[PDB]
Order: sequence, then structure tokens, then C-alpha cells
Amino acid sequence: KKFIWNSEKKEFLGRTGGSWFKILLFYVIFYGCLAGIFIGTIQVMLLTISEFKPTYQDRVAPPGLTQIPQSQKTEISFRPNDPQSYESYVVSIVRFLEKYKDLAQKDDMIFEDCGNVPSELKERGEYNNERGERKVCRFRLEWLGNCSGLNDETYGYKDGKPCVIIKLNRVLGFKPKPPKNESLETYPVMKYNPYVLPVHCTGKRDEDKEKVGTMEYFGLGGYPGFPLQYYPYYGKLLQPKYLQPLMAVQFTNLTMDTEIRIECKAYGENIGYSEKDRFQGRFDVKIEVKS
Amino acid sequence: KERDMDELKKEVSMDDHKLSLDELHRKYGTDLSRGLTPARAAEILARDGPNALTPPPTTPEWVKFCRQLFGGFSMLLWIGAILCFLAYGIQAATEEEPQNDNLYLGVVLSAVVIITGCFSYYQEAKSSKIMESFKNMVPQQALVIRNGEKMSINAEEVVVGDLVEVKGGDRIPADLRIISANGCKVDNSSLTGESEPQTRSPDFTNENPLETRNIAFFSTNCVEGTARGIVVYTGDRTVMGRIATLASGLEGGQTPIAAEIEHFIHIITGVAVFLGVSFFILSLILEYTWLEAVIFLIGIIVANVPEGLLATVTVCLTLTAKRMARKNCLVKNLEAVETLGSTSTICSDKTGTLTQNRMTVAHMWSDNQIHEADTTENQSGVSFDKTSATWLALSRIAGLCNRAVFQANQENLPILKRAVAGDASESALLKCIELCCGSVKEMRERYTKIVEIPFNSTNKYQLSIHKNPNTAEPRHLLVMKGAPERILDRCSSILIHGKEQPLDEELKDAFQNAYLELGGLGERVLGFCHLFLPDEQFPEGFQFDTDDVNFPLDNLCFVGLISMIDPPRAAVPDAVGKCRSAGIKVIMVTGDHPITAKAIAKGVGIISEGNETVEDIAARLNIPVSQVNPRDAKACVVHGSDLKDMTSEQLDDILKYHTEIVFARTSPQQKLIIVEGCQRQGAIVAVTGDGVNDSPASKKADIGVAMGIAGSDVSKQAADMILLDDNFASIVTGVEEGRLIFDNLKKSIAYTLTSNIPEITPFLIFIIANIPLPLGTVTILCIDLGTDMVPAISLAYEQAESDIMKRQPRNPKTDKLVNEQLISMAYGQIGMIQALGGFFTYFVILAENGFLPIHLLGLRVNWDDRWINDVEDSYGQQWTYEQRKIVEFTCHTPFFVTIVVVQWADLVICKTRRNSVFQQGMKNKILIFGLFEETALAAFLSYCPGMGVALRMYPLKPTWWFCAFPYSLLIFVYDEVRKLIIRRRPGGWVEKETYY
Amino acid sequence: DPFYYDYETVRNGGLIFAALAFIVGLIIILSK
Ligand SMILES: C[C@H]1O[C@@H](O[C@H]2[C@@H](O)C[C@H](O[C@H]3[C@@H](O)C[C@H](O[C@H]4CC[C@@]5(C)[C@H](CC[C@@H]6[C@@H]5CC[C@]5(C)[C@@H](C7=CC(=O)OC7)CC[C@]65O)C4)O[C@@H]3C)O[C@@H]2C)C[C@H](O)[C@@H]1O
Ligand SMILES: *[C@@H]1O[C@H](CO)[C@@H](O[C@@H]2O[C@H](CO)[C@@H](O)[C@H](O)[C@H]2NC(C)=O)[C@H](O)[C@H]1NC(C)=O
Ligand SMILES: *[C@@H]1O[C@H](CO)[C@@H](O[C@@H]2O[C@H](CO)[C@@H](O)[C@H](O)[C@H]2NC(C)=O)[C@H](O)[C@H]1NC(C)=O
Ligand SMILES: CC(C)CCC[C@@H](C)[C@H]1CC[C@H]2[C@@H]3CC=C4C[C@@H](O)CC[C@]4(C)[C@H]3CC[C@]12C
Ligand SMILES: CC(C)CCC[C@@H](C)[C@H]1CC[C@H]2[C@@H]3CC=C4C[C@@H](O)CC[C@]4(C)[C@H]3CC[C@]12C
Ligand SMILES: *[C@@H]1O[C@H](CO)[C@@H](O)[C@H](O)[C@H]1NC(C)=O
Ligand SMILES: [Mg+2]
Ligand SMILES: [Mg+2]
Ligand code: NA
Repeated sequence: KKFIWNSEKKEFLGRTGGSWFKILLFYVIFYGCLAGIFIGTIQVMLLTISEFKPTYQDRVAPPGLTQIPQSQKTEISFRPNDPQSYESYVVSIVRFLEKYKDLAQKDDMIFEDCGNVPSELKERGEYNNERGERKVCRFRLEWLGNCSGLNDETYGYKDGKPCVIIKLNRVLGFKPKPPKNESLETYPVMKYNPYVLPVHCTGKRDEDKEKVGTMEYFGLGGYPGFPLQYYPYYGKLLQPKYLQPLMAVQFTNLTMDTEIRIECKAYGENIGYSEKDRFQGRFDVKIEVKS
Repeated sequence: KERDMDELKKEVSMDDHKLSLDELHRKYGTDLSRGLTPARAAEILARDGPNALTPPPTTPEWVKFCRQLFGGFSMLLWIGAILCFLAYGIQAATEEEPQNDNLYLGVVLSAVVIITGCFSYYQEAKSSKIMESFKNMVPQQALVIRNGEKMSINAEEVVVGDLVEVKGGDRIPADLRIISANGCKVDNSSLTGESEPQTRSPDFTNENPLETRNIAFFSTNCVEGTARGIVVYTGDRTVMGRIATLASGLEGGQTPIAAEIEHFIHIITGVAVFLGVSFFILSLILEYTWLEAVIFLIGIIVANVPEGLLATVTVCLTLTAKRMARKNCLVKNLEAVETLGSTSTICSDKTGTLTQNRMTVAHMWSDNQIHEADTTENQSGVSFDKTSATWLALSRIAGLCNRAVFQANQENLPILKRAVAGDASESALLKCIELCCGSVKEMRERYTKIVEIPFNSTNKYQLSIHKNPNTAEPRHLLVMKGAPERILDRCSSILIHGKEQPLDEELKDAFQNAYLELGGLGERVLGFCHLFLPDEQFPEGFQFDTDDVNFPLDNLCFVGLISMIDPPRAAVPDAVGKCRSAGIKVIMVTGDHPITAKAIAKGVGIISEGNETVEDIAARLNIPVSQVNPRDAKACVVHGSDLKDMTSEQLDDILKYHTEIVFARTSPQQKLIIVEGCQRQGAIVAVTGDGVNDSPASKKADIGVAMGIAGSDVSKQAADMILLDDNFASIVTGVEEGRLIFDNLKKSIAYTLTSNIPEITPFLIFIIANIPLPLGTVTILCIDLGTDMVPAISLAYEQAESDIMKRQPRNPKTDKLVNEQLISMAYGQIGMIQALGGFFTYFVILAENGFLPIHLLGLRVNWDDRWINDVEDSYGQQWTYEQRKIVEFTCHTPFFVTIVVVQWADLVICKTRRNSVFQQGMKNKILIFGLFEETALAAFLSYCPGMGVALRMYPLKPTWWFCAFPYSLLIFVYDEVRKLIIRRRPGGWVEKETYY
Repeated sequence: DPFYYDYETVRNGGLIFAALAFIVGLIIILSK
């Protein structure tokens, strides 16, 4: 009963030829109308959103804190001798900082020299298109001391005592608000509390905090944070080739051949945290310089 | 070698009854008047086994529990669970930090099968429990004569070859060989199907042991008289013993509903494996390795398995079975409730099933006029004119001259079902007088009987003389009854409206033609006469000692005839008509005499008034029956004597060319042959019986219908459906519900099958477009096993869009439960719109949160990664892992809500297959609550405190609830106009392609 | 700030609606 394939009375796979044509034509017109309907409604949906601002921005309330070596498990394990062991790290660091070279930021019509000292926020009018393409404040690699260098095409970084820069999640219209001068025990930091978003790294328990001997921070003018003169962000459409602030962190006194945990927590009022997202506000890393 | 045993049982029985008394006693070594010594009896007792059929094969409860965990649907869900654990093992051992989705799903599917098994098993067990409360096996003792002494012992303690005496009222212990009888009449109704009490004579009469009179049978009760006999067969070797053993060892077959389930699963898995395989190949062609492709294959195939359809279908069948139990129409099988709707030929039993299996006064002949008394089983018909002196005289002759009286407890019982002592005919007469003439107690004692004359062996007649207490005439009243041919010889006066007239042939010939009317109608006629004795020639003190001529045998005054026969049950005629209206071939199958079976068939509807048999044509033409052509006769009577000498082809021809068939004088084995012949046609057969002869016929049939009280226990166990009320109209209710639930099942299936497209399509594009997952697994479970459960179940409560009792029975090879039309509607059109609505809500949520729909392409590589906490959206923002994942889950939740929204309109359109929503109307209150509960439950699953923590179902922004509304409206509009064109264009395009 | 959504009020209203529609459905199947 499963050989209904054909017969001398015209049937193919179960039905005739004229019936196959009728059904195929109906399904083509039907699905064509369905596709056109879905496309029209999706077009209406596209017309309900603007080009300069996302309608809902509450799902990104607490900004993240990422790093340059996007490790597979936020772990930095390599050998201070073998150059191929740490190739995966340096490759990503150079590719990340390739847009921060002095030659990339050369046009004066889209770049603006903010300053050598972190200043107040820079609001360039409203988010509409009434104004032209906004300017982006420059950030040369020289600000991250001891983790930038004047190396060749390959940034000869630190083999012993590695470097790990941190970055604040670029958010549209986000205005960072550092903690008040009434700092609730924020781990010794400079007195430049008003024009820079502080970020302080530390261990995680009594063991990690002891293994990590000394840490050296580098930033704009030497402050461990992000300057407010680079915020807020005005979207990729109005601010293409935008360069968010960077801040490097070097772990000088590390216990080689030992995996130690580091938590770089960014402090501020507009910076939230989360017990489920270890990246919202804070940042984790597992360094192990095995020789 | 059991095949040989069952074959030797299918053969008709044989015997050695035709033997002289000396030969029988020499063969059995038993005295004729003393039987045998008790030691000999005990020796045979511990030689073959007690005289009782071996118990049925016990079915342990763990066996049928495991049975309800399997079959075909449950088996599919089982392979689904196994495939889930297979994909889980491959994902566990092959990749880093594996997900627990396949494992959660595996244990969930396993639990679904187990719970469904427990529910279904509890239902079948409930029916079996109430059935066990029906065994009222009363230990009956037999009267055996051994060593020359009479003794009552247990029937099990009876052996072979010994004298056994039976009294009128005692049940025949084992199969006996009658040796000396005296007015013995036994009831072979439960065994061979003979209606009137067949007498038993010690002399051999017929070669057939069933028709002979020198054999008493197992389970037959001696109606009247006394008899003696030697035990020939014992235990299981007895006639009814071999019948019961045959019924237990027969095949049950495959119900039509189960076959439809098998076909449904074939198509489900066909498209499931097609999509899984083609997508496996597509995945390997893209970039995914063998590992990921295997995981995708299993996911796609298992996703196309309706997980919740098992329980919904089971509960649907259970609901209809509940309605069956409410009307005392019990079904031992949970799915046998549907078999009635698929039936196309009903093989019914006459005596007991169609008829009431009880002799009842049918017609009377008073004043040269026929009067039809009420013969219903509950007295609801027309009553005759009971106001003439002729009726008073006739009723007095019947109530006085009769050997029938009630018993002790016959008080709070109706006039019909009450017990009477004596002859069956006399019982019928007593009930008729006790019903249409007041009472017979004071009516009989008012006329004190002086001298009686019982019925004679030859020249039958029963007479008696009584005193007359009338206040007008002190003369004695003589009454007599007998066969009409015997009363015409002893009468000369005729009663008419009160006065007498001579035996004028002008009206006497009319009496003869009326007698031929009642006799040719398959009834037993009895003439009643009386006469006033001259008190001057027989004073009030004379005693009419019964020796010589003291009563004028001739010149009596005949009053009228009184016929009687076993009448059909109350709703039997109407019910039969209903079954013929639905297009079901009603075939009578019985072992009764043809002269009565033909008349009963004409009286119930099996034989239409106007159609003639092959013999009727020849009789009308006064020509031999071998001349007429069988094609000219739409109806035919088949005698069992001729049925034994038949082949399969001949029977096939008998069924194909004759629309009204009446199988008479058929042995139990031949009944089974009739059912098998009807099954060879490829049609669904249902057998309605009561006696032990109907046990094999009810067992082999697709569904056996037994009577809850008027049926033997064997056939009642071998059947699949029991009628505790014995109302045959239940058959009609049955064929109605079967078709009803069938169509409703189609609807309920299409509904669950529609949600599969929007359940799998998110994963398919997740593989193709490499975009984030639009629909998660947990939300899919909230749809298949959460919300849609109540709408799918409420779809079973749907009523008839048109008169189902008007359409013909569904063809098995044509009208399938699930066909290509259903799939074309659900998987092809509706589920497609639902999927598009889900993707719309998906893109809306992502675009409004900053991820343009075009930007989501190829983003899964960086999305599914747990450490890329800087994924760039369309506005240049960097989203952490848990932020965008929160968006994905808060995108799975409204996707599920979107499915509920499209399921609203999908439920409404599936509610009406052909009619419109405005025609049928939202009168199904259970469905209304289905929508309310479904909607409220979805909202609760999204807004309860902790859903995003337990089920990862984050709350929804109120705009998402309207993201699917136009899609649902469009679904409703398209299906509504489709049904509209099905109505206005009942031709072929919109009907043969969409109407499923 | 426009980065804060009053999710608590919406969730509360959703729960109230989920209770009202359900109890109304219960009244639906109980025609008395
Ligand atoms: C070596 C290299 O590795 C790099 O990591 C990669 C690499 O290992 C490959 C790896 O692929 C996974 C991942 O995409 C997850 C993907 O889940 C999909 C199939 C597996 C799941 C469990 C899942 C949820 C949905 C789930 C399926 C499993 C099937 C389902 C149960 C199915 C259903 C069946 C049903 O009855 O109802 C629904 C539909 C979809 C389903 O609900 C969806 O399964 C894939 C197999 O992703 C890693 C991130 C890193 C670095 O580059 C390194 O150098
Ligand atoms: C950057 O690295 C240089 C080494 O190349 C550091 O220079 C040393 O600084 C210490 C004082 O901290 C002096 O005692 C050494 O003589 C210096 N050596 C050289 C070769 O210059 C420098 O301190 C580092 N910068 C920071 C901010 O830590
Ligand atoms: C850097 O860390 C080293 C430890 O690795 C410190 O030197 C140790 O000091 C302890 C006493 O506290 C001695 O017992 C060890 O022998 C020392 N080890 C070495 C290698 O010198 C050192 O003081 C730290 N220096 C700074 C600037 O933090
Ligand atoms: C683009 C779509 C929504 C427009 C299609 C028009 C639809 C919505 C209109 C066209 C004809 C209308 C129907 C006309 C016929 C009937 C039967 C009547 O006794 C009650 C009104 C009722 C039930 C109407 C309901 C709404 C209806 C189906
Ligand atoms: C087609 C019509 C008749 C169906 C009637 C049900 C519709 C009107 C109901 C069912 C579910 C309802 C939603 C239930 C949940 C939410 C969250 C709540 O905090 C705001 C209201 C909102 C957004 C409702 C809007 C109206 C809604 C879509
Ligand atoms: C914070 O307080 C310190 C003294 O406690 C003072 O030197 C410093 O200027 C203050 N900064 C601001 C921004 O008020
Ligand atoms: Mg499903
Ligand atoms: Mg019967
Ligand atoms: Na059966």
C-alpha cells in the first residue's frame, strides 16, 4: 500500500500533476502574501523607533567593566619565556589599541583635543540631527603609562608583571557620577574625586589578596579611572569612530606559578552591581604567570 | 501446538447420544435406576477434575499497569525521552559547561508517559472494579442418584456416568443424556438460542445434539416437569464449556481508534524525521560539525513530537467514557467508546438481545376481531378495549383455567419482571390478566374449583369446573383451553358481545384465517372456551368426579383466541431504525427457528415491509424456489443447516448481494464464522448478544455488546462493552458518541499540531540565520504542557456542527483521523502565521532594546558566548552577558505569550470545522474558561515574584501583549472565510484541500 | 533617569489581572 508513487491514471507521490500544480501555486501565493504581511508590519515596527536613541534603555542600567585580553574563562595563563604562549593575548591587545594610535586620530573635523587633565562632562547639545556629526575627544596611547610603549607593529608588552586595561561599557546618554567626597571606605585612591570615575582592583579572599603584592594603575594624567570629559555617548550614527576612555592596571608583585583571582570593582552612584552578572559594575580575572 | 487445540475447538461438537439404553449403560458402566456406588463416583471425582469450568486466566495488576505505559503514542514519547538522554550524553561528554535542557526535557517526557499511564490505568481499573461487583455466583447444588439413593451435592462433586434427576426449577448440572422424562421442558435460551421452552424426551430425535431432546445441557434450566439422565460430559468438556474456552482463547483485534493513532504517529514521525534529516544535512553543509549536527537532528525530531497530545487525547476519551457510564453504558476498554461510531455492520442476537426472552401474550381474537395487547418490557404501548362482556368471559377463562400463580416475594415487583410458577405460557397469561383485568387472586378464589382436568399428552386440552357467584345465575361454569385445532372439535357455540350463536362457517372460516394470521406471524395460539352447565341436570351439590362424561365436551361456547410470543424490547424497534438511518447494516444472527426469526426481524426493522425473501417470491408466484433469481430479492433467510455446507466465497456473495440478511439456526461456532465473514469485507463489525453462543462472536468482533443482566457471564466477560440497563437504544447513543468524539478528536489534534510550527521554527532560524534563540525550551513546555492543556481538553466538549446520526459510517480506508488536509491546515497555514507572529514579537523586543532586527544576523556566535561582555548592538552600546541574556529570556516569555494570543483565535477556529464561529457560537462554557484560564495563567507565569529566577520567565512590558493581536485576528479571519467558502462552495477546492 | 523602568507596578497589575480573569473564568464554568 506504500507504492502509490504512480499509476497509469496519473498520480505522483500521492496526487496527480494538475493537482500538484494547483497546490504549489496556492502555497506560493499564500506564503507570498504571508511574507508581504510580515514585512509590512515589520516596516511599521521599524517606523516606530528613532535613529538617534533606543526606546528602552533599562536593560543596561548597570554598566559593565570589560578587559582587553578577552580570555576564554577570564584567565591569563602563559609562560614568561615562550612568546607563542601569550600570543593570543597580545594579538587582541594590539587589535584593540589599533584605533588609538596617533595616526588613526588625525582628522581635526571629527576629533577634538579634550585635555591633559580630566575635566567636567561635555554635552554636545541634544540627541537630534539638527546639529552635524558631533566631535569625539581624543585619547592617545600615552595616557596608559608602562602599558603602551612606542613599540613597533607588535606592542612589546609585559611578560613578567602583565598589563590588563579595563574599559567601561559604552552607553548612549549615560552620564557617569563618581561617588561623593563622603567615600564609604573606597580603598586608598587619589583626591581627584570630582572629574573621574574610580576603579579599584583587589583580590577576592584572604588568599588572593595576599598573593597579589603590588598593583600600579595608569590613566589620563595618572588617575585610576575614566575622565568625565568623554561622556556621554551619542550613538554610533552621530559619533562614529568614538573612543571610550581606557585605564590600565599592572600587577607587579605576583606569585608566579599560582592562579590568583582579581576583582576590579568600579565605584560610583550610577554604577550598579549584580550577584548574577559578575561583570555589571565589577570585573573578574584569574591571572597565573606560570614559568 | 495450541493452534491445533483452538482449531479442534472451532469445529462443531459431536456426540454418541444416539445409543440404546443397554448400549449407553454398557459403555458407561452405570446402573439405570441406581446410578453407581459412591466410591466409583469419588474415583472419577479425583480423576479428571470437579464439574466446573476452569477459572478464567487471572490478569495480575502489575501487568496491565505496565501495559498502560506503552502502546503507540506512549511509545513515541518514550523514544522521545530516550533521544533526549542520548543528545544529553553527547552534549555532556563533548562540550564545556553543557546545558541541562535535554535532561530536563527527558525526565519531563518520561513523567508525562508515567502519569498518563496511571490515569488511564485508574480508569480501566475502575471499570473492572465495578464489573467485579457483578459476580453473584450462587453455589447451586445438583440432585444426583447414586447407589440407589437420592442426594443433593455440590455441582462440582458431580462426575461422569451417573444418574441425575432434575426438578422444574433446577438448573441442569452437566451435559446429561435423558433416560426417563415426564413433561420435562428445559430452557436452551442461553446456549443454542431457542426461545420457547424446548421439551426434553428420552427418545433420540435429531442427529444434531443441539436440536435433539435426549440431551440436557450445561447452564440450561429445567422450566417445568421432571427428568432423569446419565452424565455424558463434565466440566470444560461440556458444550458451553468448550464455548467459553473458545471465547477466552480468541483474538481481540485492533480497534479502529488505535489504528488511527498508528497512522497519526506515522505521519508525525514521517515529517519529523524528514525535517530533522534535511536540517542535519543543512547544518553539516553550513559549518556545524558532526557533534552539533547530531544534537540539532535530535532536537528538531523530538520537537516535532506532540508531548501533551497523549494526555489530552486520553482525557478526551475518558470524558466520553464518563458520559457512557452515566447512561449505564459501561465500557471495559477506555477506547472501545469510539468503536461504535466507526461501526458499519451490527450482528445482533435475537433472543435475549433484541427480544425480551420471555413468552408474553401477544394478540387475542375476540368478537371475530384481533386485539393487540401491550407487549413492551415496561408497559408503555397501546391497550385494547376492555369494556365488553366477551373480554370479561375470555379473561375469566384465562385467569381461572390456568396452572400459574405468583410467589412469596412477588409484591413490590412490576407485573412483567415478577416471578411466576409453572408453564411459561401460563405465566404470560397470568401477567396479562394481572395487568389488564385488575387482579387474579380474588378473581380465582371467587370461582371455587370443583374438579380439574390437566393437559393431556395427546389430544391436548386443559379444563375445569368452577362455582359461579354471580347474583343472576347459580349454574356451574365450565372452562377449557387448548390448541385451536383441538378446541374446534369440541365446540359448537360462539360468543359475540355477550350472546351466543351457532358454529356458522361464515365466521368460523374467519376464525381459521385469523388463526393462520397469528400462527404465520411466528406466535403460539391458544383457544379459550367456556359453557354454563345446566344446574337443573347438575345440582349445586353434585360432585363431578373425574372418571366419565360429566361435562359436555362438545357444544361449548368459544370466546376467543389468545396468542403469545417473546416480544422485542421497548426501544429496540426505534433503535434499529436509527442504526439503519446512520447507514449501518443490521444483520440478525441467532440459532432460533426461522419461522420466528423472520417475523421478529420484520418486527424490529432488520427486514423492511415490502421486501421479499428468495422463498417469498416463489410462494407469491406458486413456482419452485429454484426458478427465481436471488437478485430480485433484496432480503434473504439463511438456515444453519445449509450454512454448515458453505465456503467463504458463497458467504461473501450472500452479504454483497443481499442488504437484509437473517442468519437463523446458527451454532455458536457458526456465529463466529458469520462475524469473521463480515470482517473479511474490511468493515467494522459490532456484535450485540447475551447467551453463551454470543461469546465467540462478541470476542472476535471489533466490539462486543453484552446485556448487563439478561446475558450470560461468559459472553459478558468476552465483550468489550456492557449495558447494565439492557436498553438497546444505548447502541444508538454509542454510535452517536463514537463519531462525535472522533470528529472532536480531529479538532483537538489539529490544535496541538498547530502550535508545533511556532515551537520549532525559532530553533530552525536559530540554526540558519545564526540569531539569538527566539523561543526557549521552558516556554515551549509552558505551552505544550501548560496553557494549551485546557483549550485542547475543552475542544473535546464540542458538539455536533450538523446531524451526525444522518451521515453514513466513516470508511476505514478513506476517512482517516489525521490526513494530509489536517497537516496542510495546522503545519502549513495556521502554525505558519503563529510562527510569523512570534518572530514579529521577537524582532520588536530586540529592536526596541537597541538590537536592530538586521543587526541580529550572525550574532549568536558572540551571544551564546558567556564571556563576551561587550557585544555591540545597533546603537554602539556594549551589552554584558547577563544583560543581553536577560533580554533573550524576556524575549522567550513574550514569545510564549504571543503563542497564547494566536492560540485564542486558533482555538476558536478549530472549534468549528465546517460551520462558522457565528453559526456554532461560543456556547462551549468549558472552552470560554479555557481561554480565560489560559490567558490568566500565562500572565501569572510572567509576573509572579521569582519567575525570572526559577523559570527564567522575566516580566513583560505591556506593549508586548499587543505585539501578536493582528496575527491572531488574521488567523481568525482567514479560517473564517475558509469555512465560509466551504459552506458556499461545497465543491472541491476549498473542501477537499482544507476541510479536514 | 530614563534607564529605570517601573517593573514593579507593571508586574503588580499583571498579577491582579491574572487573578481577576481566572476567578471570572471560574464564575464562567459555574452558571448556577
Ligand atoms: C573549540 C572552540 O569552542 C568554542 O565554543 C563553542 C563550540 O564548542 C560549539 C558550541 O556549540 C553549542 C552552542 O552553540 C549551544 C548550542 O545550543 C543549541 C542546541 C542545544 C540546545 C540544548 C540549546 C537550547 C535549546 C534546545 C537545544 C537542544 C534541542 C531542544 C531541546 C529542541 C526541542 C526538542 C523538544 O522536544 O522541544 C524543543 C529545540 C531546541 C532545544 O530547546 C540550543 O549547541 C551547540 C552544540 O558553542 C561553544 C560556545 C569556544 C572557542 O572558540 C574554542 O576554541
Ligand atoms: C615604567 O617602567 C620603567 C622601567 O622601564 C620604570 O622605571 C624605573 O623606575 C624606578 C622607580 O620606580 C627607578 O628606580 C628605575 O631606575 C627605573 N628604571 C628605568 C629603566 O627607567 C618606571 O618607574 C615605570 N613607571 C611606572 C609609573 O611605574
Ligand atoms: C614583592 O613580593 C616579594 C615576595 O614574593 C617580597 O619579598 C619577600 O619578603 C619576605 C618577607 O616578608 C621574604 O621572606 C621573602 O624571602 C621575600 N622574597 C623575595 C623574592 O624577595 C617583596 O618584599 C615584595 N616587594 C614589594 C615592593 O611589594
Ligand atoms: C480586514 C478585515 C478585518 C475586514 C473583514 C470584515 C469582517 C471583520 C466583517 C465582514 C462581514 C461581517 C459579518 C457579517 C455577517 C455576520 C452575521 C450576522 O448575523 C452578525 C454579524 C456578522 C458576524 C459580521 C461580523 C464581522 C464581519 C465578518
Ligand atoms: C481580543 C480580546 C477580546 C481579548 C480580551 C483579552 C485582552 C484584551 C487582554 C488579555 C491579556 C491582557 C494584558 C494582561 C497583562 C498586561 C499587564 C498589565 O500590568 C497591563 C495590562 C496588560 C498589557 C493587558 C492588556 C489587555 C490584554 C491583552
Ligand atoms: C574632599 O575633602 C578633602 C578633605 O577632606 C578636600 O581636600 C577635597 O578638596 C574635597 N573634595 C571635594 C570635591 O570637595
Ligand atoms: Mg509541542
Ligand atoms: Mg440470547
Ligand atoms: Na474485543
